Amino acid sequence: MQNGDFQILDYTGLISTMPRVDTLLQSMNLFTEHFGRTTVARIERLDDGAGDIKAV
Amino acid sequence: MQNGDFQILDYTGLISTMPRVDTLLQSMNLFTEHFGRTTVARIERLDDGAGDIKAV
Repeated sequence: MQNGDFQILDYTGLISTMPRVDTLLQSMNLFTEHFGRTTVARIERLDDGAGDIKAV
Repeated sequence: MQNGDFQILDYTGLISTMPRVDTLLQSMNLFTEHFGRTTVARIERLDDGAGDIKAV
C-alpha cells in the first residue's frame, strides 16, 4: 500500500477474533423437540398405584 | 384438542407415574414352592443325638 501520497508501506495481513460460544448443554442432547400448529399447548398426567390386599 | 369455544390448541403427550415394586427377595430365590391340594399341611421332625459314658 502507498503511504501519504508518494511513499509505500508493508502490509502484514489481517487479525480477527470472535467471542465464546458455549454448547456444552446443547451437546448432551438432553432436550427433545415437538412441532405443532397452535400457540397454546396442553399436557396430561396419569397417576396410578396399588392396594394392600388383606386376608378373608 | 379444543380450547375455548372459538379457539383450539395442540395436544402434546401423556405423563404417567407409579410407585416402585420391590423384587429383591424374589430374586434371591430363597423360598421353595409347593403346590398342594388341601388347606392343611403336615411337617415331620426327628431329632437325635448322643450322651456321655461314665466309668464303672
